[PDB]
Amino acid sequence: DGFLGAAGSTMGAASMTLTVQARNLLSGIKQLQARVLAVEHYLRDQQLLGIWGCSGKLICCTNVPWNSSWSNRNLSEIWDNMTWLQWDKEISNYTQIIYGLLEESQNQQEKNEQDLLALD
Amino acid sequence: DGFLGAAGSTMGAASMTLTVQARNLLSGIKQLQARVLAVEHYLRDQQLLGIWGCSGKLICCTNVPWNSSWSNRNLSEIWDNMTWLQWDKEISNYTQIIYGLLEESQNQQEKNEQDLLALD
Amino acid sequence: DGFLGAAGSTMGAASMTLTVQARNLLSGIKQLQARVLAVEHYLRDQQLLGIWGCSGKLICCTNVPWNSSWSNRNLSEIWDNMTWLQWDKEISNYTQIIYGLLEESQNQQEKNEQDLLALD
Amino acid sequence: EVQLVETGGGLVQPGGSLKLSCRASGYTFSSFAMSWVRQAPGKGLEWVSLINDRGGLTFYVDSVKGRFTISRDNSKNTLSLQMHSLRDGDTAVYYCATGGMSSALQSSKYYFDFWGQGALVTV
Amino acid sequence: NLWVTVYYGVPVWKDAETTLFCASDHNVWATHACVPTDPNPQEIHLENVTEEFNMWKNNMVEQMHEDIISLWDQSLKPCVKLTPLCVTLQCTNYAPKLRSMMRGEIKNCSFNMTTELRDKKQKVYSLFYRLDVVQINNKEYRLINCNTSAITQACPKVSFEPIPIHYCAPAGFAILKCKDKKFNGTGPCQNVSTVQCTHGIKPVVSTQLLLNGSLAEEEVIIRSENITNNAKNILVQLNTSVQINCTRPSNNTVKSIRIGPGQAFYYFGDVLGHVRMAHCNISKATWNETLGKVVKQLRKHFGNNTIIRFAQSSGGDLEVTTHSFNCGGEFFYCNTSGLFNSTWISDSLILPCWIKQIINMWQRIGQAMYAPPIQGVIRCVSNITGLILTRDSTTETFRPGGGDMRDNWRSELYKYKVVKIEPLGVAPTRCKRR
Amino acid sequence: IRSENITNNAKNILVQLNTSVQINCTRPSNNTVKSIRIGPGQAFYYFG
Amino acid sequence: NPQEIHLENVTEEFNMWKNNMVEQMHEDIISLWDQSLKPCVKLTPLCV
Ligand SMILES: *[C@@H]1O[C@H](CO)[C@@H](O[C@@H]2O[C@H](CO)[C@@H](O[C@@H]3O[C@H](CO)[C@@H](O)[C@H](O[C@H]4O[C@H](CO)[C@@H](O)[C@H](O)[C@@H]4O)[C@@H]3O)[C@H](O)[C@H]2NC(C)=O)[C@H](O)[C@H]1NC(C)=O
Ligand SMILES: *[C@@H]1O[C@H](CO)[C@@H](O[C@@H]2O[C@H](CO)[C@@H](O)[C@H](O)[C@H]2NC(C)=O)[C@H](O)[C@H]1NC(C)=O
Ligand SMILES: *[C@@H]1O[C@H](CO)[C@@H](O)[C@H](O)[C@H]1NC(C)=O
Ligand SMILES: *[C@@H]1O[C@H](CO)[C@@H](O)[C@H](O)[C@H]1NC(C)=O
Ligand SMILES: *[C@@H]1O[C@H](CO)[C@@H](O)[C@H](O)[C@H]1NC(C)=O
Ligand SMILES: *[C@@H]1O[C@H](CO)[C@@H](O)[C@H](O)[C@H]1NC(C)=O
Ligand SMILES: *[C@@H]1O[C@H](CO)[C@@H](O)[C@H](O)[C@H]1NC(C)=O
Ligand SMILES: *[C@@H]1O[C@H](CO)[C@@H](O)[C@H](O)[C@H]1NC(C)=O
Ligand SMILES: *[C@@H]1O[C@H](CO)[C@@H](O)[C@H](O)[C@H]1NC(C)=O
Ligand SMILES: *[C@@H]1O[C@H](CO)[C@@H](O)[C@H](O)[C@H]1NC(C)=O
Ligand SMILES: *[C@@H]1O[C@H](CO)[C@@H](O)[C@H](O)[C@H]1NC(C)=O
Ligand SMILES: *[C@@H]1O[C@H](CO)[C@@H](O)[C@H](O)[C@H]1NC(C)=O
Ligand SMILES: *[C@@H]1O[C@H](CO)[C@@H](O)[C@H](O)[C@H]1NC(C)=O
Ligand SMILES: *[C@@H]1O[C@H](CO)[C@@H](O)[C@H](O)[C@H]1NC(C)=O
Ligand SMILES: *[C@@H]1O[C@H](CO)[C@@H](O)[C@H](O)[C@H]1NC(C)=O
Ligand SMILES: *[C@@H]1O[C@H](CO)[C@@H](O)[C@H](O)[C@H]1NC(C)=O
Ligand SMILES: *[C@@H]1O[C@H](CO)[C@@H](O)[C@H](O)[C@H]1NC(C)=O
Ligand SMILES: *[C@@H]1O[C@H](CO)[C@@H](O)[C@H](O)[C@H]1NC(C)=O
Ligand SMILES: *[C@@H]1O[C@H](CO)[C@@H](O)[C@H](O)[C@H]1NC(C)=O
Ligand SMILES: *[C@@H]1O[C@H](CO)[C@@H](O)[C@H](O)[C@H]1NC(C)=O
Ligand SMILES: *[C@@H]1O[C@H](CO)[C@@H](O)[C@H](O)[C@H]1NC(C)=O
Ligand SMILES: *[C@@H]1O[C@H](CO)[C@@H](O)[C@H](O)[C@H]1NC(C)=O
Ligand SMILES: *[C@@H]1O[C@H](CO)[C@@H](O)[C@H](O)[C@H]1NC(C)=O
Ligand SMILES: *[C@@H]1O[C@H](CO)[C@@H](O)[C@H](O)[C@H]1NC(C)=O
Ligand SMILES: *[C@@H]1O[C@H](CO)[C@@H](O)[C@H](O)[C@H]1NC(C)=O
Ligand SMILES: *[C@@H]1O[C@H](CO)[C@@H](O)[C@H](O)[C@H]1NC(C)=O
Ligand SMILES: *[C@@H]1O[C@H](CO)[C@@H](O)[C@H](O)[C@H]1NC(C)=O
Ligand SMILES: *[C@@H]1O[C@H](CO)[C@@H](O)[C@H](O)[C@H]1NC(C)=O
Ligand SMILES: *[C@@H]1O[C@H](CO)[C@@H](O)[C@H](O)[C@H]1NC(C)=O
Repeated sequence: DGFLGAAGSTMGAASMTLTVQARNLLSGIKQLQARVLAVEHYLRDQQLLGIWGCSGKLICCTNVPWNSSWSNRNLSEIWDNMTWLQWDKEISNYTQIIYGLLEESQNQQEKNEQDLLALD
Repeated sequence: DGFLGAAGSTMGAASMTLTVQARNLLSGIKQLQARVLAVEHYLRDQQLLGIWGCSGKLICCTNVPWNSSWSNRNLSEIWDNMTWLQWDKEISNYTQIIYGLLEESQNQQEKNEQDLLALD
Repeated sequence: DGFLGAAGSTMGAASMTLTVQARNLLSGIKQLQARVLAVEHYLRDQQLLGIWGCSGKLICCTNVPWNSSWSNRNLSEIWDNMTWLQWDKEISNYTQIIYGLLEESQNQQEKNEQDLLALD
Repeated sequence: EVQLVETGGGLVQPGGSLKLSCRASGYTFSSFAMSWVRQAPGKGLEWVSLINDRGGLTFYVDSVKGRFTISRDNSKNTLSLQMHSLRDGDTAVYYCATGGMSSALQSSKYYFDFWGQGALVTV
Repeated sequence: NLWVTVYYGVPVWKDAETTLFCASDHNVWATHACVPTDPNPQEIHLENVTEEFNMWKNNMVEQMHEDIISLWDQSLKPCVKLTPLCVTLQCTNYAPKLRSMMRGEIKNCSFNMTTELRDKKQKVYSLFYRLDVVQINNKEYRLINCNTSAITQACPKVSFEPIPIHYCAPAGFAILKCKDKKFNGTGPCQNVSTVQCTHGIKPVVSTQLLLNGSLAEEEVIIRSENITNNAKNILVQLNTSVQINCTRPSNNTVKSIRIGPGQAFYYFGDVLGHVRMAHCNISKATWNETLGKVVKQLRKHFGNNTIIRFAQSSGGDLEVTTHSFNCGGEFFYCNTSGLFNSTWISDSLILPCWIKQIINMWQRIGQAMYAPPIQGVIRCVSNITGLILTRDSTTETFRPGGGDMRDNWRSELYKYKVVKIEPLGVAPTRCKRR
Repeated sequence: IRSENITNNAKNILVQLNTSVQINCTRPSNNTVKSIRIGPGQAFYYFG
Repeated sequence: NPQEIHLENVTEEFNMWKNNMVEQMHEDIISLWDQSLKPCVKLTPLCV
């Protein structure tokens, strides 16, 4: 399908169209302001992925465990019975908590990597 | 040499000056529009490299085989007797085909990587 | 601490707050020009990190040895007794020399990586 | 519920080549990883090979890494195993089975959920 | 045993307000800073998506309003400013012996004006409509605007014909099109599709009756912000159109004089024949059926045994109490009372119309415009596609209302919503970073 | 007391007080305002 | 100290009649001319 065609599909199926939505993010004063804001938004999202160590991936795994309180559904319900819009609504209140933990994990990983590189 | 000095050199020799051209891509309304377009173009190229899994490299190898129909020249003719301008002209009609295959390859690789990470 | 809170701290301690300053880099004509310049500056720094092979890291190790002439202090003085402002002042004259060497190192590494990938 | 039926050859001499296949029905074929397990005529069971649900990832025991190829076709609901060399120690009943791996977004398996009837491979 | 996994490119969105781009396939609505349209625009149906729409909180309308006003003012800026016109006029009746409804409507006025040189004066005779001239106390008159604002003469070479305008989302945003048949402006749409650009929307300017718009798919749709609040307007979208044939039958000529270096004033000259009143014809049977359909749809909200009565607009100025429109370049103000003259209990209609040359558009005070006269005889046929009604026991009374131009644009933009794309998200998977 | 160059008599001296001093200013007369029109939409206000 | 980099073995095709640098130069020159004349005395009293 095309842009946002997977919006109503399950979380699993919609994970296979990430490049379609990704391409469509970049695709007188008021218009220049709108374009500058679009660029700044895009760059903030790319910076955030970089901070987490996901700078080059569309699907990125990390070392932060799921805390259960955020969502106690099993994988079968989340990936087969829910859409991304429903998931986004369900855990909106915990988004910043997750983001904070992701940043902390990468900082520790960077230090550990440096220390491993220091071994002769 | 300096910016575009390798333009008339062979494809092999010109591959050694990629950082020179790369640096020179970033280096009232009409000028703001020109600068915003330059930024949007640059970001689209970086996004495209990211989609292919080449986000941090100037020379990036992939898993898409050469299809022969695109060009049946051997490596000696392409790298020693042709310039990049001639090569760009020769395969212009197949650029989007190659790009499509590159995207498909990375999507499969990302899924495979995730599945390997899932093994305990 | 918050933004620039580590500015007066030692180089070691301030290395633990890199994400705080990094987030705050992105956070009518005159304002559009200021915003476009801020974006162009950010992108030039990201391009420079990419050229060095550090596109996804806040702390990045390389293969360029310290030349001693740049600074003959030991690690204990630099990391425990100096701030980043003092260090920045101390080696300002050698910044471009270091940058040039970093670029050369990555170019050799990219060629070597390609040659290793070519082995059947 | 789930029918897994192996097809294959008979007597092959050492240094030859033999292909087995497994047909399956009663479940969505593309949703499960599959594997081959063999039992020597007088011994117990040992795992031989594993293929993912998508078919892109394959795993083998060291003793067959240079001899066996595992592949699947999800449109034909067919699992195939191509074996070369086939030394005397490879005589066994070869079973196809459903399970043994799970693709990150599914719950863990690490067990063989369904078994076929088994093809007899004699060297 | 689950780990956080980060995804980028997730097909989710949030409500957002942004700046939309102009696209189009001299004209007052022609825009130079407007991109050519895509000959093959895409639409992607979103299966199993039930987006909630609210046409009364749609920020696309405010942008359309500002863009239309801005284009109007840009068009008028490079034109002749008629400051020499606010002079004492000496006027008599154009046709002293006329017994039609045009008796006293056209006055023959004399004034000195200015010439190219500052040392000279001329004597100019011209005809003006009664509605543009105010008596001071031949009789002395002034133009109606002299007491409020200066007049900018519209450039005679710029057409007023509506041009379809397409609004396109910027990257990072998408436009969702309802497509839910009989959608009443609020609530979920089950047929939502994603588009890059809207259809071509003509900036048709009218009051009371909405011309040259879209039609309802199956039945007349009555939309309102609050159907029980009598301070709100009711937008009625018809499923079938009604033709209205409007004319300015007199064959008028146009004269022109110079009023300064490079400046010229165009004015209404002799009438080349009889003076006749402008008017519009609506077939009686078609209107009667259309109005009955509207009544049935009103009964669905007001009661099966409620009496539905239509009446003419009461107070206000000519612009609100009449049907205002631009036909042939002239501004017509049609009575309409013959269309809202009935009580509903469970061959042609001729509407008189007046012509004005001095207008005050967009309900602004202080920026008056003079419309040059149009040479010849004017005839146009328009499609009535919707109505604006207001509401005043056992009997409800409805009146034409109108006058706020954003309501006309709501009748076209009600099916579009602008959303922002949020490509990041997280979800648990059995995937640990090594 | 702040100055660019305290010994250069061509420069200004800025004195920042630590306490404020109130200044009570008045225009005690009760004046009226009249208005006339001077053009279409133009009006001139003046001291009456 | 502007730079010029000679391109060896490059044969670029030029067409001075389709060069869009000319249209920009034309518009920029006219724009500067008009900007210069804008803040100046308008001689309307002369047409006598
Ligand atoms: C609703 O839509 C209908 C149909 O689109 C529309 O009626 C149309 O109006 C236009 C403009 O008045 C008509 O086209 C004109 O026809 C006359 C025939 O005498 C021509 O002279 C006109 O040309 C003059 O004006 C041009 C302006 O650009 C000049 O360039 C030209 O040189 C002439 O001076 C022009 O072609 C068209 O024929 C009608 N269509 C019908 C079927 O009557 C109606 O006005 C719309 N309603 C509203 C409220 O907008
Ligand atoms: C407006 O009225 C004036 C007269 O008050 C008209 O001018 C006269 O026209 C007749 C011809 O019909 C001439 O014989 C007179 O000499 C004219 N008088 C003057 C003072 O010029 C004028 O034509 C009328 N306007 C229109 C449009 O008919
Ligand atoms: C919409 O739902 C139906 C029923 O679950 C499903 O078959 C269909 O694939 C869904 N649409 C998309 C685009 O996934
Ligand atoms: C889950 O989050 C809560 C805070 O909302 C915290 O108290 C709890 O310890 C977390 N769970 C784990 C296992 O850390
Ligand atoms: C997921 O949770 C639901 C609700 O308790 C349960 O019915 C379902 O069987 C669970 N699935 C798995 C795979 O645990
Ligand atoms: C988020 O907070 C709101 C209150 O602002 C609450 O109504 C909602 O249920 C919360 N959601 C979750 C998932 O905790
Ligand atoms: C131009 O061509 C000559 C002859 O092949 C070659 O020696 C020279 O190096 C070329 N120029 C560049 C910049 O490579
Ligand atoms: C090369 O491309 C053509 C299409 O142009 C395709 O039919 C052919 O199969 C390709 N070659 C291979 C080896 O896939
Ligand atoms: C490349 O192709 C040309 C043309 O057929 C041939 O002359 C040349 O020897 C080939 N080179 C190699 C290395 O195959
Ligand atoms: C590309 O297409 C054009 C026709 O548009 C043709 O003339 C040209 O030879 C083609 N080039 C290749 C490499 O196929
Ligand atoms: C400032 O200096 C003191 C003394 O060395 C030190 O204890 C303190 O931590 C320093 N401040 C910061 C922010 O590091
Ligand atoms: C250090 O830099 C100087 C140039 O400033 C250079 O001559 C010297 O060789 C460098 N040291 C080493 C070990 O290369
Ligand atoms: C660093 O250099 C200073 C100055 O010579 C010296 O006093 C100090 O002991 C040195 N530290 C180390 C760890 O070598
Ligand atoms: C850098 O150069 C300046 C002269 O421009 C000199 O005063 C300063 O000491 C130099 N610094 C170093 C670290 O060499
Ligand atoms: C025009 O000006 C003259 C004075 O030169 C005056 O007598 C005459 O009445 C004016 N015309 C009108 C129509 O007021
Ligand atoms: C003059 O303008 C005012 C509005 O500012 C209006 O009320 C008044 O009626 C106008 N004069 C005449 C004679 O119409
Ligand atoms: C929604 O779409 C389906 C298929 O396009 C159609 O059958 C259905 O009637 C539509 N619903 C409405 C309310 O138009
Ligand atoms: C009026 O409606 C009829 C029938 O739908 C259509 O053929 C005609 O083109 C419409 N006219 C306008 C101006 O929209
Ligand atoms: C319009 O609606 C009426 C019922 O109110 C219906 O009879 C008529 O056929 C409809 N017309 C169209 C074109 O759908
Ligand atoms: C529009 O439809 C919604 C459906 O929930 C209803 O609540 C609302 O009252 C309707 N409004 C009108 C004016 O029909
Ligand atoms: C509609 O207006 C009435 C009268 O003011 C009010 O009581 C009612 O709550 C309003 N309904 C809505 C949905 O705002
Ligand atoms: C309008 O004119 C057309 C011919 O152009 C005619 O067919 C139609 O009946 C007229 N409408 C009315 C209401 O007179
Ligand atoms: C038509 O007009 C008559 C006028 O008496 C009215 O009674 C009738 O209800 C109207 N509607 C229809 C469909 O006849
Ligand atoms: C009005 O009549 C319709 C039948 O056409 C019926 O469904 C509806 O409930 C009635 N409403 C009232 C208030 O009687
Ligand atoms: C429209 O005509 C009616 C006829 O009775 C009249 O009373 C009304 O005032 C007219 N409206 C206008 C705005 O002239
Ligand atoms: C309303 O209708 C009646 C009956 O036809 C008519 O006498 C009356 O004049 C109409 N009202 C207007 C304002 O035309
Ligand atoms: C108007 O009158 C002039 C002069 O008699 C004539 O040439 C023109 O054709 C007439 N126009 C119409 C529409 O009758
Ligand atoms: C301000 O303080 C500095 C401290 O170095 C001193 O040199 C300078 O003369 C002072 N200026 C004034 C105006 O007090
Ligand atoms: C202040 O002004 C005097 C007189 O011009 C000059 O001699 C002195 O150098 C100046 N001081 C500074 C700091 O500029």
